[PDB]
Order: sequence, then structure tokens, then C-alpha cells
Amino acid sequence: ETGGRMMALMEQQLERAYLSNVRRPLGKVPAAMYDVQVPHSGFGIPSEKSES
Amino acid sequence: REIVCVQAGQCGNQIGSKFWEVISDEHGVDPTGTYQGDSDLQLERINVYFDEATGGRYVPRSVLIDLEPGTMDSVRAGPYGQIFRPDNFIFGQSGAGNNWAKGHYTEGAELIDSVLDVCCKEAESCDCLQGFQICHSLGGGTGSGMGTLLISKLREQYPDRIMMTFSIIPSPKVSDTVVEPYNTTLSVHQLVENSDESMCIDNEALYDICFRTLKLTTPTFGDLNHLVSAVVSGVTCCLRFPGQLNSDLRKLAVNLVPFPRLHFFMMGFAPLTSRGSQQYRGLSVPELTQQMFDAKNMMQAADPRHGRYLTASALFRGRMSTKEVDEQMLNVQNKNSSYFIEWIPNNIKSSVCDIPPKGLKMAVTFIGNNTCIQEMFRRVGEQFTLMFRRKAFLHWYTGEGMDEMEFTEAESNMNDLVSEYQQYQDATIE
Amino acid sequence: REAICIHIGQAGCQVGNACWELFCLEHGIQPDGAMPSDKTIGVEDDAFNTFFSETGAGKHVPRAVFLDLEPTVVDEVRTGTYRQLFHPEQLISGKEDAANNYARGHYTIGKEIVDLCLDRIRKLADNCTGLQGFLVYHAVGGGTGSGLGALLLERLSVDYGKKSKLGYTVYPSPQVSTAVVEPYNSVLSTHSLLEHTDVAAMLDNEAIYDLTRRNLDIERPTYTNLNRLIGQVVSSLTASLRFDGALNVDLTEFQTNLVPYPRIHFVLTSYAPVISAEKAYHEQLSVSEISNAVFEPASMMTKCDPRHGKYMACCLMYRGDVVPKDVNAAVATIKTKRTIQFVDWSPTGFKCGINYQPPTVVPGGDLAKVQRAVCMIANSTAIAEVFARIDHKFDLMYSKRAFVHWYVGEGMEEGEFSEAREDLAALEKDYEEVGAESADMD
Amino acid sequence: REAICIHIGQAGCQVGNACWELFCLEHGIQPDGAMPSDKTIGVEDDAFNTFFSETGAGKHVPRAVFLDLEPTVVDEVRTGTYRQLFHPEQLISGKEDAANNYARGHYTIGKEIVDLCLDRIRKLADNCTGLQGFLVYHAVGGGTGSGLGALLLERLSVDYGKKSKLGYTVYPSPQVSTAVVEPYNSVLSTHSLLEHTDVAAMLDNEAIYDLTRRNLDIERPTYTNLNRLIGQVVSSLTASLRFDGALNVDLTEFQTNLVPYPRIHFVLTSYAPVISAEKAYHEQLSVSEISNAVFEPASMMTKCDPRHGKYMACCLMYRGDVVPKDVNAAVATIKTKRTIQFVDWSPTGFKCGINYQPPTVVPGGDLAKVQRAVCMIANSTAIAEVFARIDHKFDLMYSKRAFVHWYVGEGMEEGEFSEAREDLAALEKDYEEVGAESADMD
Amino acid sequence: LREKEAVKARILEEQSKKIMEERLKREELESLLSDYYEAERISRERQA
Ligand SMILES: Nc1nc2c(ncn2[C@@H]2O[C@H](COP(=O)(O)OP(=O)(O)OP(=O)(O)O)[C@@H](O)[C@H]2O)c(=O)[nH]1
Ligand SMILES: Nc1nc2c(ncn2[C@@H]2O[C@H](COP(=O)(O)OP(=O)(O)OP(=O)(O)O)[C@@H](O)[C@H]2O)c(=O)[nH]1
Ligand SMILES: Nc1nc2c(ncn2[C@@H]2O[C@H](COP(=O)(O)OP(=O)(O)O)[C@@H](O)[C@H]2O)c(=O)[nH]1
Ligand SMILES: [Mg+2]
Ligand SMILES: [Mg+2]
Repeated sequence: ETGGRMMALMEQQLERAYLSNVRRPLGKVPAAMYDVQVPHSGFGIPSEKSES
Repeated sequence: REIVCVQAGQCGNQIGSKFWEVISDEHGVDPTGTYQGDSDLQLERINVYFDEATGGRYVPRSVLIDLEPGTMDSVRAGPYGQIFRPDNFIFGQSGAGNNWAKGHYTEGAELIDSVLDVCCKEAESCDCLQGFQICHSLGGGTGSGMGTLLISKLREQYPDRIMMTFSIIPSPKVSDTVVEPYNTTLSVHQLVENSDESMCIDNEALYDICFRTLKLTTPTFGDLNHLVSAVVSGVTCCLRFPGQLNSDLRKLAVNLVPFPRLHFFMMGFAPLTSRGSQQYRGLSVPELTQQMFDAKNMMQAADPRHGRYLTASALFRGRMSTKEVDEQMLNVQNKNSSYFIEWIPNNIKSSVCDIPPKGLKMAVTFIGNNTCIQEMFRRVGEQFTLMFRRKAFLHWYTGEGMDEMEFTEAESNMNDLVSEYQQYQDATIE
Repeated sequence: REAICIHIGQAGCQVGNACWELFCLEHGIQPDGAMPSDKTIGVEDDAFNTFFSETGAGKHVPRAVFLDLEPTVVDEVRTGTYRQLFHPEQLISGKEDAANNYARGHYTIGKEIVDLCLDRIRKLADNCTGLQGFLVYHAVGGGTGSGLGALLLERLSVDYGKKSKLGYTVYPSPQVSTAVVEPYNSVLSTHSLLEHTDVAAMLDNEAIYDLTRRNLDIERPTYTNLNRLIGQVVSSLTASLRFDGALNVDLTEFQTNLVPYPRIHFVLTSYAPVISAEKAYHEQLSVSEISNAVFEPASMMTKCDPRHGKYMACCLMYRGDVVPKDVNAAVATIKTKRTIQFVDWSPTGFKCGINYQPPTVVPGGDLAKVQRAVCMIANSTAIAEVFARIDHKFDLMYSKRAFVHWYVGEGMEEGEFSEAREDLAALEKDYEEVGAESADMD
Repeated sequence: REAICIHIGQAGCQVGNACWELFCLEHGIQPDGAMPSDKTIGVEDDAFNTFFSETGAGKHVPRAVFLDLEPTVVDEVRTGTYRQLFHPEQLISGKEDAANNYARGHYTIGKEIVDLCLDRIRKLADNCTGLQGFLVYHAVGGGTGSGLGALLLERLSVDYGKKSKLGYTVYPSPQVSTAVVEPYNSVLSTHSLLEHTDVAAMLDNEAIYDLTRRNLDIERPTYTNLNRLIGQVVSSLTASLRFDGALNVDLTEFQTNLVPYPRIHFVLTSYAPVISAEKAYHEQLSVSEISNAVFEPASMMTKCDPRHGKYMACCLMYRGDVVPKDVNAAVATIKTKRTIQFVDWSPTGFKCGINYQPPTVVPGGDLAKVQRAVCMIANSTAIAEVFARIDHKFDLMYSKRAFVHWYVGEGMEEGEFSEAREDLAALEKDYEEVGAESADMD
Repeated sequence: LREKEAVKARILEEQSKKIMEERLKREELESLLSDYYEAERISRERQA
């Protein structure tokens, strides 16, 4: 028997604190432990320019 | 790096119950199984002893086996009993009768397949398996017989892991059972072949600890099992917390055992001191070292003053300098040089761990490999020879099915173990 | 300037869903076929035409057909979110599956459905003015993909003739497996694909699982991840038709440059900057690092080791901010390496392409955003090891006729097994002979 | 210009933490890999390049790998303060330790992990244009440091060839000890280290404890103090590559000047103005006082007495406000002394270096701030006494095959003990022969 | 340069002082936690 929706939501809320759910989620890259900023053009060095 | 525990017989199950109380306290797990700790350092190695159950909960990696359910019903009724997985309690329907042959051959072969099935299901779930840890008494009936049977099966199935046993040897002064020498001799025969490292504890040394050091007026078995649980939970501490000089069960074995038969060790834990005196003297490494080597603090009847140390290991918990550890171990080796084996250039290994046991500023656990161990086996061998020459109670065991040649083999093997210790005590350069 | 996509069976339709998601998001077409008012202002452009055609009211509809014998996957497309994007006639579904039987797809059941498929492709091809090839997606492990893919390619090859047909094919991986009868279906498929395909790209799920574990940090991948990687590869190969660049590469140039002899048309594929957001911000990603990456076997999408063979031709496609001089310096450095070997009859081993459009980022996706990428398809003798392992599994089962009564009951002669096995044996001998280190002067 | 750092096991990683703390603080790199102050045109600097490379967003990342077989120390690095500095691929960790067995590290466990390390080193060496050596930090007393350090040095020496390899090595102290089996591991390490290292600098913890009690005012030292001293020494030796100076010294000049014969490459190290903050403002610290200081045995970081041997070469590093004339006057005064003796075949016994950057002060540190410092590395026959005591402890233990069954079970036979002991005996005889005065000139 | 060295020494001394203050505060914190644990254990045993 399932105790409805609130119990299920709290049950899933108590789950993610497990280390397995943190470093091994389903079909996803594990979350970062610090903030990252994606540049406007993307990652990597821009190509260096030269005089015409 | 996770350990699987097995608890067998009454003594083993009670000590295990106190052990899982102590370990659950150190990692802040409620008796409901909920994590309630107060530092991330507690959580980050919880996997070493616990498996994860649904919504929050943690379950302890232990198998309970006994031949009559009385003990199992007592542990289930205890304050932490609920944490244990119901399918992990294994019990029969008739007692061991204090008979090794019954425990090994008749009810043993009946139950043994289900215990191996539980151990394998639990073992194959681990991502990388470290050694097994087993608690049992050698003087009993189901403890000795089924413990050594199980030890043999796990050694067949996992020969590349570590095999560890803690064992409460029979006392010389007050026996609870008449046929203790037979059961002890046969069990030591099984252990010296199968085990990698075995720790031996008397009940008389723990009583003398309680009376002299703690000055307890009326000690009870809960205190004895707490003393055992402190060292048992201490040996594994470097597996599960950070430190300045890490150590490991395999690293302990490599540094302590010079030759493969010499793997029986004594245990001690140092900062035992009564509540009245504690206000007058602070903890420090010289004080810990002094208690650590005092024979008053060793939990085996044999006294170090009658032997020599081959090797010893000290694991320190707390924030302390490594210089003090190194210089203390040098000063103790130089000042007491006759009690240290002269061919090994340095007999003491040290290790340092950041996280002390709760409510103590510092602690050390001591493991010692000492040739005084011969005395304990000698007393039993003597009692065995007195009993065996007269066929004193042998018909029970023969009626279960034992051949007498097993008894003569086990006696010869134990006598050879005593001889090997005696030979290494008296070796010389020439 | 145009290409038509044919999606067959379960793997081909599911990979198609990821492909059309990507092509929509890259051009900017909404899921309902419209295009927002700001994409169509100030300039008038045609680049969509390779994959979409517009109606006179300005709705976009895509140039694809979906073929299946079971309804469920096409019914998922019909009831999903992209319901309004596809024309309903294009989504063709039968009554019952080919049940992992090549014979059921080819002889019994596909014979009923094939004429509707040909009528839809004909109606599409008549409404074109620069059709420049067919793209086909299928798996050779299953019954309908093998049998109906072969039958349809045969009919297409007679009706349209010289026009090129490029296949992306998922072959059975060397130790992960999903069904027992995979060797029989793969051998019988490969017999038909030899005559009726111009280039065949080989994929193994075990390699994409390894790549997703090793480069990305995903422990538990599912088919949507693999299909998004495949979609990125297809977008890289077709980008040369759709966007401006320094060195364009027309689909006929691939066939001209990659195939030395008419049977030697099976190619390996790999993709370089598969990377997570945390690694991507720790590293520069210059041209020479990704060029060195594409030659490591950890980058490949097929489970083969190229160190056990010799390369005949490589085609390297660069997209994004790259300048030709670094590509030339990179290729010269690769050429210097001692663990990379070319057959001595192929001195000028490389083809290059350079396109300015960087790879698109999908909202739910797992790849990082990067300024440049390279994709390689290459012809190498190492592929012969994959066939030898298929032949060993076929020989093991066929020595005792382990399952043959199903195939014989659904309409097939026992002789066809031996014919196909001898043809694939001849293909193995072709790869032995073509790869000869040297010939004697006497 | 570039140098690559390899950290192995526990001592090497913990000393690495102090090294990278110091190098960050000296260049000005924040713990998250950033740069304060301005970045516009007008000024432009490059000194970081020896140890860091920058990404296109301007983050800095360091040229190091951290290698361990147990997770705990690298996980401490991963969860610590420098989390964002290192690339996660650089922090490599196995499952289980080498349990003080050289044999377990070399034969059983390191063979699986070694190929990842070589792949990381290859990826580093490809992102260089003037690599001029490897720096390696390890202890020979433990199992993984000995076994994996030897195996990795062998593989590095085959793959990279002529490139120089400089080791900083902690030997087991002559009476302080931590494990019983230290002599066996140190002999077996030294056998491999003899063939595959260009210069080896020797350290003993007992000397750094004595130096920190006598000169610094620390009653109860711990490993963080020793690691900060080691970091200062390595920073002093590598400063010649990174900053402007009067007399520079390239890493090839060390090998040319310090090593007379190819086996005689083990050197002693010492550092002069180790002084506390309260003493430092009561005293001047001129050049001649610190030059006299570096020759006193109270300054050395190895437990050996140089009066029992002969010097072959000395390399003196001065950093800070020093003038060459004062260095010349100091060296001539040292040369005058009667208790300092050089072999008669080495008349020009000294090499000097002078750099303008004064030593850095670390916020939690225990060293005072000083305007000048000198660091010395010197080659002397006295080192033969250090090996003899390890060999004596080996002979005592080996007489009973005291622990050998562990080593034989994990794969090392028994002959290898005797082989290694004979090689170290020959090294002792080499130091006996080189130090023997020439009998006659004819 | 005399004044420059003086002011640099001043700022270095200030940074050392703040680091030492943080260390001492952490030490006091852990000491009082341990004392509380010991006190509650003693009280429990006496009551028993
Ligand atoms: N990459 C990828 N592989 C798939 C996908 N679906 C199925 N496969 C693989 O392809 C093989 C199965 O082929 P199917 O497509 O199921 O065969 P089928 O075309 O449906 O043929 P029938 O069973 O007769 O309908 C197995 O190896 C699967 O792992 C997918 O969506 N993506
Ligand atoms: N200076 C310094 N010496 C250390 C440190 N840790 C251990 N040592 C010394 O190094 C020797 C022990 O070597 P370890 O580094 O522990 O051996 P290991 O590399 O960890 O090898 P494994 O035990 O197999 O993991 C002893 O002489 C220690 O005194 C440290 O942090 N700093
Ligand atoms: N330390 C300790 N010893 C015990 C405990 N219970 C029983 N013993 C001892 O163990 C021996 C009896 O063995 P027992 O456990 O009954 O054997 P079993 O019948 O096979 O389980 C006697 O020496 C008892 O004194 C206990 O809780 N702690
Ligand atoms: Mg299907
Ligand atoms: Mg270690």
C-alpha cells in the first residue's frame, strides 16, 4: 500500500542524502560541488588573431 | 573498504551487541537507524560498516548465529536490537549440549549452508571486500564448533582476504564447564591452520582490570563486554578516519608476524582510570605510554615479565605530535631492552589518528606479540593430558562420531605451537 | 542540396527522435513547425532546405519517413509532443513485428508494407530539385531492421539507381548482447548491405557505454544518451552541406575519397570533445589536443582497436573556430607518430573539412558547450576482426542447426545461410589481400 | 621553462601540499586559481609558466599529478581548500594500499594503475615547448612509494629517454623509525633508484626535528613543519628558472657540475637562515655569517657528519639582496678553513648562483622574514656511512629470512634480496674508491 | 626601504595574529564539547 503523494514526496526527499544517489544518478552527470560559469562563446581558448 | 561481521554463540552475540552500540554511538546513528551525527567526518566513511536501507536508514553488516534462540530473543529485545535485519538471525531448535562434536558435525552440517548463503549474499554486495571479523568463545560448544567450521568455509571461499578472530579463552581458576580442555584444544588446532590473526582474552585479566584499575565494587558482564568492545572498535579506526600516518589490517599483519604460525596477539587499551583520580592529571603521550606498557593493563593472564616482545603496535587517536610518539617508542625500547627481541632492530610500530573516542582527549590501543602466550596453551595442554589419559568423558564425543586420532593430532599440533614459541624465545646468533 | 532520411525499426526510430530534436533546435524551428518572427527578419536564407521543406503558409515539415512493423514506437510519436511537426502520412506502421526473424521481415510481412514506403519516398523525391542522397538508420541485430532494410534498399537501388545511400548501422557488440539470434540476422543483413550501400558506418553500444563512463561521469546511462551522441555525429557529417566554411565537403566527396575498392566501404567513427562541465572549465581545448584525441582508441564509438591494423584513408571534419594552418600542423604531427600506420599504397592519407558553425547545446543534454569540435570517419583493416567474431558465433550455432526451423518455416531455404557465410568469408579474404604489406618485384 | 611534478604515496603528497601552497603564494595565484589586481595592457609577466598553465578564461592550473593507492590522502585533497585548483583527472587513486610490501606495489597492484599515470604524464608533456625535467617526491620506507616509484621511474626512463629526473627522497632515520620492514624496502628501492635518476637529494626526519628544536623555538614539532621546510628548499632550487638574477643556473648545469662519475649522484642539502621572528630583529644576517652557517653540521637536513668525508662539488644558491663580491669573499674564506676538505682532483670546488627574489613568508609559518638566504647542495663521500647502517640492519634481519614469506608470496622470489644487497655493496665500494688519494702523479 | 620593511613587517604580524586567534577559538570550542560529554557520562553512571 502507498500512503499517497505527500508521503512519497517526503520519502524521495529523504533519499538523495545517500552517497550512492549523489555520485550515481540515473542518466545524468553527478552534480558539481562548486559553482561554474559557462562563458558566452563556450569553453576553451579563443583563436589568436593576426594583422592583415 | 568494508568488513563483514559474524557473531556466534552467547558470548559472541552479547559482545557483538555492545560493539554495535559503541560503533553506532561513534557515528551518531539513532537506534531507529536515522543519521543524527554532527560532522561530515562521521558520514563520509559510514559505508565501512553499514549498508543503506530505504528512506534514510542504515543497517549493520552482521550475521547472528546460535543453536538455541534464547540469546537471539534477548538481543532483539535490547535497546539497539531493532537495527538488525530480520533475515540475518539464524537459529536452530536444539542446543549444542556443550559438546564440540555435536556443534561441528550434527547441527553444524544442518545449518552451515544457510550461514554461508547469508555471508555470500552480504559479501557479494560489497564493491571491494576487506577481511572478515568474527567473535566467539573457544570454551563453549556452538561457539567453538560452529565458529571453526564457518572459519574453514570462509577461508576456502575467500583465500585472498584477511581472516580475523576475537576469542575469549577458558580461565585457569573458575571454569563454568567440565569439558573445556577438549573444546579448547580442538578449536586451537582449527585456528592455527585457518586464521590469519587471532586475539585472545581471558576472563581473569578483565576481572583484575576491573577490580584494580576501575575499583568497581560489583562488576557485571556488561562491563566486561564494554572493555572488549572498546579495543574491537579501536583496531579498525584508521580504516575509517583521516590521519597523519595511515595504517591497515593488512599492514598490521605484515609488520607483526615474523613467521606464519606466530599470529596470536594480546590486546590492551590505555586511558582506563577512575573518575575520582581523573581531575588531578591530564592526558599526555608519556602517561599513555606508561599505562600502555603496564602489565596491569593487559587482558591476558600471561604476564609480559615472563616473556619477550617480538613485535608490538600502538594506534593513537587524537591531535598530537609525531615527534613525541617516535621519541617515546625509542626511549621505551632503549630503557627496557632485555624484554625486546634483539635481532629485530625496532620492535614498535606507531600510527596516529585525528579523531579520538567521544569524551576522551586522547586514546591508544595496544597490540602485542609476546612469547608469554605459551603459558596459556601450556595450562590447557596439561589439563587435556590429565583428562585424556583416563578416557574421562570421551564416549560422548565418540558417540557423536569423532575418531580418537583427531584428539591425538590436535594435542600434537598444540604442543608443537608451544615448542615453536619456546624455541624463538631462546634463539641466539652464534 | 537536399537529403531524405529513412528510419527503420526501434533503434532507428529512437535515434531519429534525437536527430530531429537536434536539427530543429539547431535551425530554430519550433515543435509545431513554425519559426519565430525574429529568425525570419532582415535576411532570407535557405539552409533549412537540406532537412526541411516549407509550405506556402510558412509551416516547416521534415523530409523523413518512419517505418515500423509494430505500432508502439510510431504511436509514441503520434501522441507525443512533436505530433504536429511530422506529416501523418510519413509515419507508417504495420500490425505485427518481425519477431527477431529476418525471414518474417524480408519474405512474409515486409512484402505487404514496402509499396506504401516506396510510394511515400517517390512522392517526396518528386518534390525536390537537388536531392543529393539517402540517409538510412537501422539496426542489423533485429528482424525487421535487417529484413525490411535489405528489401527496401534493394528496391530503392533499382528505382533510383546511381544516387548514393549512406547507412548508419548498430552492429552486435562483442560481449554485451540482447538476443540469441543476433549472429544469423547480422550475417544475412551484411550479405544484402555489401551490394547495395556506398558507405556503411559501424556502431557498437559497448563503446558508447565505455565513452560515457570514461569521458563523461555517467555510471548508469540509458538509450537517450547514446542516441544524442549519434545525433551529434550525424549533425557533424551533414553540417558541411548546411553552413558556410573554409573547406566544404560534399557528400559525393566522402564516397570518392574513402572507398578504394568497391567492397571496402565499412568505416569507423569517433568524436573528440565529449566532456563534462567540470572538466571543460579546467582545460583549454586547442586544435592539437582534440586532433590527438580523435586517434586514441578511448575516443571511438566502435569496439575495435586500430593498432591491430593499417589505415587507408581518414576524413577529418572540423567545425567551429578553427584556422587551416593549425589543422595542417596537427595532421603533420599525427603523421609523425609511430603507432599510427598507413598502407604504403596510400601516401596522401588525409581529407580535411572546416566549417564555421559550432556544435549546438541541448537543454537537457550532458555535453558541455565548446567552441570547436572534430569528427572522424576512417577506413581501416582492423574492422576484419569484428566479422571474424561474428563468423565464429555463427559457426558455433550453425554446426547443429540450433534455431533454423523458424527461418525455414517462415519461407527461407537452408542454403541461404551457407551462401551468406561464404560471402562474408570472401570479405575477410578481401581485407587480408588489400592489406598486404608489400608485393615482390619478381 | 617547464617542469612536471610527480607525487607518490603519503609523504610525497603531503610534502606536495606545502609545495603548492608556497608556489601559489609566491606567484600570487588564489586558492581557486585566479589573479588579483589588473590584467590590462601595460605590464606583462610569465614567471608562473614554469609551474602553471592558463585557460582561455584566465584560470590557472598546475603541472602536477597526485598518485596514491589508498584513497584517503587524495580525498583529503579533493575535499580540502584547494579543490578548485587541481584538475580531477590529476588526482588518481586506487582501492587498497601496498601494505608496506615493495613486492605488492611492484608486482600485484601497481601494474594495474601505472598506465593511467603514464597517460596523464603524456598529456602533460604534450602541452609543453621546453620541458626540462621531472621532479619526483617519495619515501623509500613504505611499500607503494618504493614499488610504484621504481616501476614508474623505469617506464618514464624508457619512454622519455634523455630528459632529467630529479628525486627528493626521505630515507629511514638512523634511530627514529616507523615500521619494522623499512630496511628491506630501502635496499630494494635503492637498487632501482641507482640506474634511473640523475640527481637524488637525501632527507632524514631526525635531522629536521633537531634543526627545528635548536634553531627554531618549537618544542613539539609535527609533519607540517618539516613539509614547509622541504617546500622552501625546493622553491630555492627552482627559483633560478623563474626570476631575474645576476648568475642564473639551468637544470642541466646542476648535473654537469655536481656529478663527476655517473654513479656518484647522491647529494646532501642544507639551508642557512632558519631563524625565528623574535631573534631575527636582534641580529644582522650578512652574507659571510650565513656562508659560515651553511657549513656547520647544525644546518644540515641529513644525519651525516661531513668531517668524515671529502667534498667533491658544492652548489651555493644565494637569493635576495646579495652582491657577487661578497659571495667571492665568503667562498675564499670558506676555502681557507682547515676543517673543510676537498678531494685533490677537484681544485675549483664551488659553483655560485645569485637571484634577486627574496624568500617568501607564509602567514601561518614559523620562519622569520629575512632579506637574504642561501641554500646548498653538495656531493660528499660521507654519504657511504648512511648506507652502511641500513645494510647492517638488513644483514641482521635477513639472517633468519625474518619476513621474507610475505615477499615471496606476492611474487619476488628470494634471489632479488641478495642481488640488491650486492649492488649496494658495490655502491659502497665505489664511494671507497673515488675517495682514495692518487698514489703518484706518474 | 627602511620604512617599507617596517610596514611590511607590521602587516605580516597582523595576519599571523588573526590566524592564531582563529586557531585558539577552535581549540576552546572542541575542549568545551569534550568536557560536556564527560560530565554527562559521569552523571549517568552515578544515577545508575
Ligand atoms: N543505441 C541504441 N540501440 C538500440 C536502441 N533500441 C534497440 N537497440 C539495440 O538494437 C538491438 C535490437 O534491435 P531492434 O531495433 O530492437 O530490432 P527491431 O528493429 O525492433 O526488429 P524487431 O524486433 O523484429 O521489431 C539490440 O542490440 C539493442 O540493444 C536504441 O534506441 N538505441
Ligand atoms: N616529512 C614527512 N615524512 C613522512 C610523512 N608521512 C610519513 N613520513 C615518513 O615516511 C616513512 C613512511 O612512508 P609512507 O609515506 O607512509 O609510505 P607510503 O608511501 O604511504 O607507502 P604505503 O604505506 O604502502 O601507503 C616514514 O619514515 C615516515 O616517517 C609526512 O607527512 N612528512
Ligand atoms: N566475557 C564474557 N564471557 C562470557 C559471557 N557469557 C558467557 N561467557 C563465558 O563463556 C563461557 C561459556 O561459553 P558459552 O558462550 O555459553 O558457549 P556456548 O554454549 O557455545 O554459547 C564461560 O567461560 C562463560 O564465563 C559474556 O557475556 N561475556
Ligand atoms: Mg521491434
Ligand atoms: Mg599509505
